Amino acid sequence: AMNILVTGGAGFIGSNFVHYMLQSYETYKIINFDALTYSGNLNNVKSIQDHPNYYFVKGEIQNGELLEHVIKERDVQVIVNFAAESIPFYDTNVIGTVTLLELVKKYPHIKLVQVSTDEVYGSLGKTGRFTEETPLAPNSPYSSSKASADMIALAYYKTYQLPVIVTRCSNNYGPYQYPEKLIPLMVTNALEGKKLPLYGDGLNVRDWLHVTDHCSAIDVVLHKGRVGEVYNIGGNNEKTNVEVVEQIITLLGKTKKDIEYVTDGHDRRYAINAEKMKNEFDWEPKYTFEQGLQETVQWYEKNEEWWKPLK
Amino acid sequence: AMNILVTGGAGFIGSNFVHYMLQSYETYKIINFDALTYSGNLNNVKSIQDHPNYYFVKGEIQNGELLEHVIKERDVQVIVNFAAESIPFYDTNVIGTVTLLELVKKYPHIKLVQVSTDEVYGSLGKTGRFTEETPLAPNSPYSSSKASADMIALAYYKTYQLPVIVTRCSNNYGPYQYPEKLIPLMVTNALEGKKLPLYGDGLNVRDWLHVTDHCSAIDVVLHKGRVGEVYNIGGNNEKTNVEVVEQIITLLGKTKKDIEYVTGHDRRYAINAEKMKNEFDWEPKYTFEQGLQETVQWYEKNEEWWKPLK
Ligand SMILES: NC(=O)c1ccc[n+]([C@@H]2O[C@H](COP(=O)([O-])OP(=O)(O)OC[C@H]3O[C@@H](n4cnc5c(N)ncnc54)[C@H](O)[C@@H]3O)[C@@H](O)[C@H]2O)c1
Ligand SMILES: NC(=O)c1ccc[n+]([C@@H]2O[C@H](COP(=O)([O-])OP(=O)(O)OC[C@H]3O[C@@H](n4cnc5c(N)ncnc54)[C@H](O)[C@@H]3O)[C@@H](O)[C@H]2O)c1
Ligand SMILES: OC[C@H]1O[C@@](CO)(O[C@H]2O[C@H](CO)[C@@H](O)[C@H](O)[C@H]2O)[C@@H](O)[C@@H]1O
Ligand code: NI
Repeated sequence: AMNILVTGGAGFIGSNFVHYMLQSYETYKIINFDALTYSGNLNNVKSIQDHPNYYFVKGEIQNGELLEHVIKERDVQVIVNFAAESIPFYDTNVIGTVTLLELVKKYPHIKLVQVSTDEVYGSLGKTGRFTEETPLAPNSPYSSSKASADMIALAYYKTYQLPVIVTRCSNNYGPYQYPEKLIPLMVTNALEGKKLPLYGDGLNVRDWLHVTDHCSAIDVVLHKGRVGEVYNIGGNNEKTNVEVVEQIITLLGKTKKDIEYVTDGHDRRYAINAEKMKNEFDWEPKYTFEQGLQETVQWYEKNEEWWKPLK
Repeated sequence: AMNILVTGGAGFIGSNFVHYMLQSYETYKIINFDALTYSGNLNNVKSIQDHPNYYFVKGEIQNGELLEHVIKERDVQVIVNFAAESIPFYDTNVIGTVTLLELVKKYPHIKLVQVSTDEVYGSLGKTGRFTEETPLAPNSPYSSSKASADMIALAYYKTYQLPVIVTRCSNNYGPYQYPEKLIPLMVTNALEGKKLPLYGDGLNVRDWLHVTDHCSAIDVVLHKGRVGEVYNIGGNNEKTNVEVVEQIITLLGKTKKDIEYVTGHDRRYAINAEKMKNEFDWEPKYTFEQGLQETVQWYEKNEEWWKPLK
C-alpha cells in the first residue's frame, strides 16, 4: 500500500531499516537513497538487492532535482531520513535536511521522519533521564548539526504545518555497525587477538538500543506518530563502557588483562526515558541488552567477510 | 589598539555599529565586510567611507579564502558577525557562521561575537521574561537558522575552547532601519499621508531596544564578555504594536482615524538583561519614549535616505 524513501539506507541503521520494512510489509516499496560515502556499504543490502519491491538510488539528499524526480516517479508517501555524516558535515546534516523539508513543503502529503540523536540534549549529571521536553544543549559539531536540523524541521511544522516528526534515540548496536564503533571495535579486536581499548576512564554512561528496536520504533512513529512531535527512543538500560567491555570479555572467554586505557572529549552520561512512546503506542524495546549483546557478538564472529575489509 | 571585522556592516545594525566604534575609539580599525544583498546599503556608511581607520570589503562570509586573506592582512583580532538574511538563507545564517568558526579555529586568538536574536526562544505567555537559560524553541525558518548558528557556535567553544560569545537581543529600532520595518513603515506612511497599517489585531508584544544601546552592549561584550557565554540584551520595556502606533501618531499630531487593520508572528517577546547588569553594570541608556521621538525625527530629516527604498 505504501512507498517509502529511506535516505542513508546503505548505512548501519538505514540498511537494517530497509531489511526490517521489506520483511515486515510484503506490499510496501522501499527506495534506498544513498550517496555511498565512506560509511555507506552496499554489502549491507546485497541480500535484498534483487527484491521486487526494493529500489536503489545513488545520490545526495542535497540533490533536490534528483529527489523530486524520485518522488514523482515512485509516488513516495513517506521519507525517513537516516542520511548523515560522522564542513560538508553541516551541508549534509543541516542543508540536506532543509532540502528535504522544501520538497515536503512542495509535496505536503509526504510525511518526513527526521532521525535524530540523544546527543542533542548534552550530558546528564549522575541521575535523571532525557525527556522530549529536555532542552537542547549539544556539545559537539556533530550533535549541534543534528540539533539544528531538528529545530529547523520543527520550525517548518510550526510555520507551514508540514507533516514532520523528529525521533531521538540512544546508542544503537547490532549487525552492520562499522568496526570503529565501540562494541564492534571491542569484539573484532578480541577476535584478532588485540588489546581492548577504553578511551578515558571507561566510566562514560550510555543507553544501548538494539538496531531492530530502533527500526520497530520508527515503524510505529511513521504509521501512528503525531505530526510536529518529538519521540525519544531508548533501550531502557544504562551501562558504563567498562561494563560493556567486561560483558564482551566474558562472552568470548577472554580475561580483563586484555583491556587497555587510552585518552581523548566525550559527554559523561546519556540516558533516555521513552515513556512517551510507551503511553502513546504501547511500544517498548523487544531486546534486553544481555540478549542483544550476545547476538551481536555472534554476528561478528560469523561475519569476518563483512568487517575485515572495513578495518 | 584593536582591529575589528564587522560582517554585515552595511546593514541596519551593522552600519550603526561601524559608526559607533569609529566615533568611540579613535585608534581602532573597523573593517566592514558585506555582501551588499538587498538589505545592504552603502549610503548607511557613506559619511565615514573615507575615514582613515575604515576599510570596506565586498564579500560573503561563506568565502573562507577571502576571509582568511582579510584577516591575515588587517591583523584582525575580533569579529562581530551581523551578517544574516531575512535556502541560501541557511547558507548564510548557518554555513556562513560555520565558515567563521573554522577560521577562528585556525586563528584561535580571534574573538568572535555571534550576534543573535530573542526569536530563538520562541514566544512567551502572558507573563515572564527570557533569560540566558531559557530553552531554545524557534518557530520560524529564520529563527531556527539563527538558533542553529548559536548552538553550533557554543559547541565550538565547548569542543575546542574557541573564544566565542553569543548575544541575543530584542527588536532594534532607530536610524537606518528599512522603511518596511514596523516603526519606519508607520512613520514614513504618516509622512506620506498614508494609512498606518496594523497587521493582525495590533496586540503583539515586543521589547524595543534602541540600536545604539545594542551597539554599546556589543562594545562591552566584545571587550569584557566571558568566552562561551550567552548574553541577553534588551531595552527594559515591553510594548504592544498598537501602543507604538499611538505614540507615533501623537508625535506627528495625527489622529487615530489614520490607523487601518490588516493581517503569522510570535505573540510576546520580552528580555531580562540582569546578567549584563550584574556582570558589567550595563543598562540601556534610552527610554522608549526618548528613542522613539529621536527616531521619528530622524525619519523626518532623512527622506533622501528612505525615499529610494520605498
Ligand atoms: N549510534 C548510532 O548509530 C545513532 C545514535 C543516535 C541516532 N542515530 C542517527 O541515525 C542516523 C543514522 O546513523 P548510522 O549510524 O546509520 O550512520 P551511518 O554512518 O551508517 O549512515 C550514513 C549513511 O548515509 C549516507 N550519506 C551520508 N551523507 C549523505 C548524503 N548527503 N546524502 C545521502 N546519503 C548520505 C552514507 O553514505 C551512509 O550510507 C543518523 O542521523 C544518526 O545521527 C544513530
Ligand atoms: N530587530 C532586529 O533587526 C534584530 C533583532 C535581533 C537580532 N538581530 C540580528 O542582528 C544582525 C543584523 O540585523 P540587521 O536587521 O541590522 O541586518 P540587516 O538585514 O539590516 O543587514 C544584513 C547585512 O548583512 C549582509 N549580508 C547578508 N548576507 C551576507 C553574506 N552571506 N555575507 C556577508 N554579508 C551578508 C547584508 O548585505 C546586509 O548589509 C542579524 O544577524 C540579525 O539576525 C536583528
Ligand atoms: O574556494 C571558494 C570558496 O569561496 C566561496 C564563497 O562563496 O565561493 C567563492 O568561490 C566560488 C567558486 O570557487 C565563486 O563562485 C565565488 O566567486 C566565491 O564566492 C565558497 O562557496 C567556496 O568554498
Ligand atoms: Ni527514475
